[PDB]
Amino acid sequence: VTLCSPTEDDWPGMFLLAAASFTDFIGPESATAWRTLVPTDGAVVVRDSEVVGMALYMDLRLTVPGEVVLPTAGLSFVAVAPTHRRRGLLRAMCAELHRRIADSGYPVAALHASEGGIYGRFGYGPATTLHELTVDRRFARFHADAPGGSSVRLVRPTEHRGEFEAIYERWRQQVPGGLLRPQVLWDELLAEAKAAPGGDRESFALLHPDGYALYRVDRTDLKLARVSELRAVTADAHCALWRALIGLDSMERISIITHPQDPLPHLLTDTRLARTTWRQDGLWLRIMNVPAALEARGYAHEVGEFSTVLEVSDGGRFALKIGDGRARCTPTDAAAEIEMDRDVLGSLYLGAHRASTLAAANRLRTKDSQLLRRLDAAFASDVPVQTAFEF
Amino acid sequence: VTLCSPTEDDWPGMFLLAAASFTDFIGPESATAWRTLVPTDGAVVVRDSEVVGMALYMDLRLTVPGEVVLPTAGLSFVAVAPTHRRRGLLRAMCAELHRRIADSGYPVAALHASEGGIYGRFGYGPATTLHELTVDRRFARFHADAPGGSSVRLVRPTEHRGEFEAIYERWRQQVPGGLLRPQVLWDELLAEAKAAPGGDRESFALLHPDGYALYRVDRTDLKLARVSELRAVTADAHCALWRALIGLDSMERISIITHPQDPLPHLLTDTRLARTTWRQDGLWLRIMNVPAALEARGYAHEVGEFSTVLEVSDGGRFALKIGDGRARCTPTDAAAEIEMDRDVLGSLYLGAHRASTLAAANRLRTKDSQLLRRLDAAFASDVPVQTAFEF
Amino acid sequence: VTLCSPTEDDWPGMFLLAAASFTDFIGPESATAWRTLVPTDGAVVVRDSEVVGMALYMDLRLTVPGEVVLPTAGLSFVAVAPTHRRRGLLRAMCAELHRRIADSGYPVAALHASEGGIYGRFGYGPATTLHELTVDRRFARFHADAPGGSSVRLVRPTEHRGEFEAIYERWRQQVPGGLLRPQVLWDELLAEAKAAPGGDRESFALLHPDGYALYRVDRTDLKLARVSELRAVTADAHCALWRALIGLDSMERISIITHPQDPLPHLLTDTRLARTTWRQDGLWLRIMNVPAALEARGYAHEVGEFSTVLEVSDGGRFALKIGDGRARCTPTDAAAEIEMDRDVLGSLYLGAHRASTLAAANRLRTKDSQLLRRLDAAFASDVPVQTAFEF
Amino acid sequence: VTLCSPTEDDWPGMFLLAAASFTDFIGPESATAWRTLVPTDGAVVVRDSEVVGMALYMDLRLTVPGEVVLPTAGLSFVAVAPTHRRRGLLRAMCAELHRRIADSGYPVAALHASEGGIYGRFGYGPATTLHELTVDRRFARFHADAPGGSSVRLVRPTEHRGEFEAIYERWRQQVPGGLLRPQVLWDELLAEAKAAPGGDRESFALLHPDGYALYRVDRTDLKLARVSELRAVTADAHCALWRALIGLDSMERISIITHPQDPLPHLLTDTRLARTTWRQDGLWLRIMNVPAALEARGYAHEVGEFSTVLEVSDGGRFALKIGDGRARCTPTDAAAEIEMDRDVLGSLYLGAHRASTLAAANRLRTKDSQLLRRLDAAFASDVPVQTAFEF
Amino acid sequence: VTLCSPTEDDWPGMFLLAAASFTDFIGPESATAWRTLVPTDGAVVVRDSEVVGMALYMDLRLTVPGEVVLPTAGLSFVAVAPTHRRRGLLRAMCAELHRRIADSGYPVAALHASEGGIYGRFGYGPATTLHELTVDRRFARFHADAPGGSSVRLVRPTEHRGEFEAIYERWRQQVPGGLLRPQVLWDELLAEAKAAPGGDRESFALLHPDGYALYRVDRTDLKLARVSELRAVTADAHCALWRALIGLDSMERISIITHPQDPLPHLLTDTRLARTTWRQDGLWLRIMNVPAALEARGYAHEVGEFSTVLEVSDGGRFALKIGDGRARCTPTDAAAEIEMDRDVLGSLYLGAHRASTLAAANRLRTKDSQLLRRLDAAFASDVPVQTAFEF
Ligand SMILES: N=C(N)N/N=C/c1ccc(Cl)cc1
Ligand SMILES: N=C(N)N/N=C/c1ccc(Cl)cc1
Ligand SMILES: N=C(N)N/N=C/c1ccc(Cl)cc1
Ligand SMILES: N=C(N)N/N=C/c1ccc(Cl)cc1
Ligand SMILES: N=C(N)N/N=C/c1ccc(Cl)cc1
Repeated sequence: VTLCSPTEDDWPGMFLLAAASFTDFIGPESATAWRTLVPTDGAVVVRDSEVVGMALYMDLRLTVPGEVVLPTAGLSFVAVAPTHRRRGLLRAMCAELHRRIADSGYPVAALHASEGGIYGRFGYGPATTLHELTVDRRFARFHADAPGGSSVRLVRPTEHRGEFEAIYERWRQQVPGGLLRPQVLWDELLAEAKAAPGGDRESFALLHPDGYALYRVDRTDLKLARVSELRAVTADAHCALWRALIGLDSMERISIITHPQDPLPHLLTDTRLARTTWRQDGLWLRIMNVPAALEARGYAHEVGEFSTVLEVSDGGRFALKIGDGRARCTPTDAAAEIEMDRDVLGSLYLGAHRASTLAAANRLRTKDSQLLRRLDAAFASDVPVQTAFEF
Repeated sequence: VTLCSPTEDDWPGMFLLAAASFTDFIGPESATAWRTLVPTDGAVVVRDSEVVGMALYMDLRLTVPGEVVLPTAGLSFVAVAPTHRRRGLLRAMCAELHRRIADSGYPVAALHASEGGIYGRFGYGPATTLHELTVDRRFARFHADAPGGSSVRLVRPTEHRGEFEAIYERWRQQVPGGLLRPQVLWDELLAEAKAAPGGDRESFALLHPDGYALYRVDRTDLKLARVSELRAVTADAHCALWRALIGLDSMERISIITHPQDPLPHLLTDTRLARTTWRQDGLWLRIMNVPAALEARGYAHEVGEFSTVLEVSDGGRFALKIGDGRARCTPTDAAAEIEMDRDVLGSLYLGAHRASTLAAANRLRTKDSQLLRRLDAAFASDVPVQTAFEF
Repeated sequence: VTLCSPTEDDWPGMFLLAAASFTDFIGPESATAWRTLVPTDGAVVVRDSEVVGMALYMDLRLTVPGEVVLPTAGLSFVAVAPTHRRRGLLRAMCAELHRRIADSGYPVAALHASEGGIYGRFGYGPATTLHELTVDRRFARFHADAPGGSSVRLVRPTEHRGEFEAIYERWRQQVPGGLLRPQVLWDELLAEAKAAPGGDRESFALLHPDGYALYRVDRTDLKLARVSELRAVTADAHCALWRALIGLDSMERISIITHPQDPLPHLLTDTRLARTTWRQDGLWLRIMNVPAALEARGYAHEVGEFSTVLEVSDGGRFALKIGDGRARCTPTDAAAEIEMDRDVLGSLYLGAHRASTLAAANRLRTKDSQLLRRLDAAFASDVPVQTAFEF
Repeated sequence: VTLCSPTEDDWPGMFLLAAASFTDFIGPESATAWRTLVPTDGAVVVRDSEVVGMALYMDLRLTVPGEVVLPTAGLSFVAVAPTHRRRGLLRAMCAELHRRIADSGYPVAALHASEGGIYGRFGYGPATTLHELTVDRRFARFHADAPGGSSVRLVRPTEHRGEFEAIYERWRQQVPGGLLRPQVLWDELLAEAKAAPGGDRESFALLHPDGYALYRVDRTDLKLARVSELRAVTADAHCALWRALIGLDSMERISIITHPQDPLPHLLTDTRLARTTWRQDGLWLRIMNVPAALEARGYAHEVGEFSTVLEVSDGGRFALKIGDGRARCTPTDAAAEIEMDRDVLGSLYLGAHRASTLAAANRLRTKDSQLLRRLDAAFASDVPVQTAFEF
Repeated sequence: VTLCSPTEDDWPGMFLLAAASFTDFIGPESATAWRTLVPTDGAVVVRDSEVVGMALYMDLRLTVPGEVVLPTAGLSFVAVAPTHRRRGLLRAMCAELHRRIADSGYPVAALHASEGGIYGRFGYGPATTLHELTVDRRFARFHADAPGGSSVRLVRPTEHRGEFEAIYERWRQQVPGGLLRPQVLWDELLAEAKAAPGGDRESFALLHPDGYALYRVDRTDLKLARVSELRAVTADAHCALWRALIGLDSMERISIITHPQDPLPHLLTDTRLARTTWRQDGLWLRIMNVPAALEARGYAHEVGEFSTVLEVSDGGRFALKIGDGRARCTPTDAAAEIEMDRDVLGSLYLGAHRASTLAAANRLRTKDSQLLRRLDAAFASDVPVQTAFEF
């Protein structure tokens, strides 16, 4: 077996492995569109003749707390042939891509995990949380304080692409976890909005000046509407879109994959009607360069200036000073006051997990509880961390 | 219909209404034990001859952030006869008890809600969050950093009451949401630990010096262990108890009703194995006296001294100054900078809900986003808010 | 918002609202075929630019007891945008169409209800009952008295359209609830008989000289045959068709949506094998002109001549004389002996509901129990009321 | 009604009856391919004008113990119209085909039964056993003794037809129950390997020099892989293919329809992981000529030479001498020592059922238990009996 | 931790561990009855004070092919505390008991496995197969050849103990897998025949001179009868009991845990009605003394005298000569012709698994296929191997 960047001849072998590895495999036409986001030298294959392993990264733009946009390597299309398990192919492919990603100057890498047990050992920590809410809309009544209660319009998605793009572009710059969505991914999204024979039903859009929702009736449960995407840049837009969705009088239930701080439950007289039916890790982060990443993000202005020494396991030791919402992170050989594996740092980085929660599991070690409270407060995000789209 | 404090003659009528209203009705013997927590004048009934409505409160001790214990009126045993719906009996009973509770000098009242849509209009806000985790323990592997890995012992609950009481007493003083558990409730708890013919199976305990877990196999799902209660006063105890529970090799799944900040997922190599299968409002709070409650709790030392004017709808207007983890809350007629209904204040009070989340739903109105960030940070609890026991 | 008859430009907006409102939306091609049954001025839309509401009626021919055929306005394609709920659009559209229907000279209007709680307040009463029977055909044995036991032929529906049309035309003239089925609806029916990729399986027909049955295997339950339509003009045809359906030896169960008086159960040695698995209101009637409707239908010859005074709430007061199977219904200011809302009259009109049953619910008020027995007997239909097809 | 060989004009009527009788009806194009295996005079129809009944046989080659290949008449496409049940059409069609099959010189006939209760009375006995194994591959660990542990390759079925054909041809000559698979059935098999809109997903192949496996993800259960076919000519190939299938890391379960003696369970440390989820009769045999069939197959060399008298009910009486793995079977009027119906002989013939098991049900009568042990041992197959493909 | 034989003081600790380890724990009274089958020094415990591990064996009598009864050590009541997993307690307890069992002169040990993956590494091989048949008795029709068709009587189990004991005693001496059932186990069995509040329903018996069946209606499925035990010493008794069970006209289905060679399916016109709904390893055997065990059992008289050299991994090497249904097994240092682990020998020993099946998984290695056929034939049992009762 040998690991190398793939030639044009390798791509049919990669699509076969893809088709056999991913049940949601988007097919060669869609794969060729996503491929435009893969830089030169962004892919590796392992051949035995035939492709027995592959992995690549895409050039992405990730919003982190403080409305800072980082260049991000988005790992994807990772597969090992069922014939070549337990031969260290994944470890070999991840090592080679991480080397290329670091040499290319990316401060962070990111992925969506097919399983929860794989990516921790390669330095990836879960950094966003997916939260499915299911609303029994037959009982849903909006609170007297709820904004609104004719600003929203029912429209065909393909006829209002420009308006969706503009709303999304405002949303992603404003929200930690936001990703730039390139033209090819808008092409792919609005192609999925069409009904398929023996497949998904037709998608409809609810369009507001400052938000949109894309939804479709479930294939088999004809009383369930699934919201594929709701992007709202104001509270008024968010409420107005939910009033319109609760107006889907032929539906019994409306489902959406959102974030833990979604205010929908508080818009209703009965907060319990917005049931949490599913929770899962969303985006995973590997901090490639600790000082670059720590200095790039904004921090909470509320916590007072403090200094400490952070040691990342096989990742370096730093004098970390945080004050006025900014961090300075410099090399030191001074005694560490905080230790953690690289994956734990990825989990803290966007504000989704509390340092004190990770400390309680001993994933993060300090002998100073005041330092723990200060890390918690400083790494907290004012804007709740959200998940943009799966890649 | 007339509302009055119940005579000894009313109690058989109250037990009949109880039996018809609560499917989990604990029966007259248990009810008579709980009754010892109801003060003189703690109960109201509405008669038509027969009891058509009832409500009472118990004297409770609630731990709030800063390890401060408040006297708390715990509303319970609230029922209206199916024959007397929509005659304002609940509104009449809640008004009379709230008057008695306020005149008695309780700064807060609390309850567990049978439905989510009832108690908001009487000034109760959900203040704790129940989070059910289900672990597929056949795949569960503890992380290398996980504490431990013979400190825990498998024991009969009834033989180690004193040790459970001592651990719980340490736990409840330390944790916001903690309740003092009186002797009668320990009597009731250890009586539920026995197997019942056609009922629950036998309960077992896992006992550590600094924690315990009570669990039983599910009646019908014989591969499910349900943890009724896990109290751990150290991280070492929490991990050691979970190592023992993952050691229940005849079980496929272990379930527990915990809090959102439970560190269990981070103790495992695969965080996804600890699945969130259910979420619900736990304890509801009504702030009876805004200045007494706001001044009693501790606040985050991290946020800098700040002053504002809080107006509670039909609850008064206050100059609120927070600094050095303490609040001063005094009458003012100065212009309000923050407005909210009383229920919203109950929801912020223990740190379970963010002011900025409630603002996004317009349940909390200010024109200052800096003030919002300061409220969020100040009302945050360093110790995660937990739910003690249902009443 | 404005209500007006739709221009050709409005129809794409109407199809979008249709697609978003009706999960069974037949698509623009089918909708354009049904549209040929909508008279000039038969449709209304409410615009905000975009279509936020619509409703129309079709010209139909309804058979009522006595084999009398009434011109009937069939309301259909009624939708309000999820963005424009609770603004009285439905009430405004129903008022305008009812005005047009009454001015056009229709004695009755009719509809199929998407929900049971909407149409009562606009004067529509449920007038037919759908009764689903499921037969476990593996145990089905025909009684010795059962007619028959090679008159039926298994055929391709598209090759015997003329024979189906002729049988249906005889059936609909003979049966209360019968509707004339125009050529476009035969086009649509025999187009649904074809298998669809990821859709329904192929339909087969059982053809007798005096009856037919159309059936198909269920998409997902491959041991269930669903009879979409069985029309039999003689008892011999009905039995012969059921012998052939019980002969579907690869099926475990045969299902059909029929009427409560279907004799199938009595054709078998075990009447219990024909299980009632579902019941629902079928056709709803609004009597537009009380005297025209009451005088048009035939009445039971068995009841002796009787006279009374019927008052319809906001519908007039009439001297009603019934004798020799005919009614005379004339204006009066004499004291009412019977009162009911207009919807109740629609429910009595085809013989599906007993006056004494509606009296027991106080939907129909009289102080004379003899009058009640006479109404029951007179309004009864000798031919059981059936449902023709959904519109 | 009349029974006759079908003209070219009869075939559209036969396809209509097929479509109405077989939910898995392969359609006219596929039926026309299978039709190439039906000899002249291989089919009968019963007409009333229209086709109310049909049955045919195909020319097949069946491997029986001793690696002997018999010409075999494969009955198929048997249907009676639901309109013509209980008129003896099946009995009339089976009698006519059996006459033709016997006159043509076939020693055995065979079929796959749509139900278990039909074919016994026409002399067919179930002769192979289908055994579905479902493996929870997440727990599957191969035993230290298991062969292997990169010989298998993941490939597209349509690109390796020649290799599949060659492996199958070696397999079918070696295994009792093996059938020659003609070119048209390879055409049909590799056409089913393609994904269908609203139908089955894409098939993949695992290819070894001495075995192959064809599998696809289940349409609705996306964590289930179904192996449609695994053919292995060596133990090494069988183990290597199962290592590759257990490597389908995105699947929770792998299912296969195999035979009772499949060694898969013994390849794993936990034999229980290979769960038997389904069992059913596979191939049914009717021995057309008792002496020809008994003399054609090989017998166990282990049992010593023995002689007996076998009487088949309405099938003749024979002096049966078995020695050195060969039988001689000659006419006799000597007293019978063994009696059985013809169907019982079909059940013994390939070694799937023990004579002593059928004796215990009195399907096989002797007064000599030594004779029973000798029949059991002699009729046993060294190579386990398997099922080739459904027809 | 220390391993030692338990004192009377240890038994409450053992019952606590039992209650926490076995959901079907029979309780202290039943455990005390089973305890009478445990010899002096038959039990081991591991203490830390408290019991963290236990294992014992009972003195049993096992019937093996040739109607030979072996003294057998029945391992049971094996548990490790959930607090003491992965400390080698099981390995330590099994080593100590195996030493005692071997020194005591038992030629074999046996157990029922709670999981399939544990006992192979301690030399236990699965030796019997449990086969659940479920009959849809509404379609069940007995074949014309079926024996019988008033010999069976419906009776109360507790009134016919003597008759059950006598039938069972005849059965167990005759059948490989048979166990002597001592008086205490008859006490326990007929105590389980009584209905329990919130537990199993009442058991009934069907009694024949040469067989009995004990059955009860399922707790929750009231159309399912479960046969707990059917013992028949003649084919006539077996058929007569099944005629009576198919006569349970209020039941839809009859279920029984039987063996793979149960003739029930062949008693019916439709063999498919007896569905295999479950299969699992029953009794596991560890051959403690290879020569004693191999020489004790009878072998098939059909296979000719043959000699070979068997090597058991860490179990010795033997010259094995089999002829006239007897084996001689003597020490040798001659080259091995057959090798296998000890567990594989346990799996062959009662005739449930074929040597050629285990060879195909490479659990059994030889370079002689003739030797394999001879082992298969010789180790085969004329009487099908059955499972007596769980211990
Ligand atoms: N569609 C997704 N959820 N991820 N797809 C990512 C992808 C990236 C690169 C290639 Cl070449 C193909 C696919
Ligand atoms: N057992 C509970 N979950 N709540 N029970 C509270 C209660 C309080 C007072 C009386 Cl008199 C009876 C019951
Ligand atoms: N197919 C139905 N069940 N009802 N469809 C009625 C309809 C009537 C008019 C138009 Cl323009 C479109 C559809
Ligand atoms: N595809 C099958 N499982 N059996 N199909 C057999 C067949 C045989 C002859 C004709 Cl003409 C059509 C079909
Ligand atoms: N009831 C069973 N299935 N096995 N029980 C075996 C047992 C053996 C010894 C003791 Cl001390 C307790 C129980």
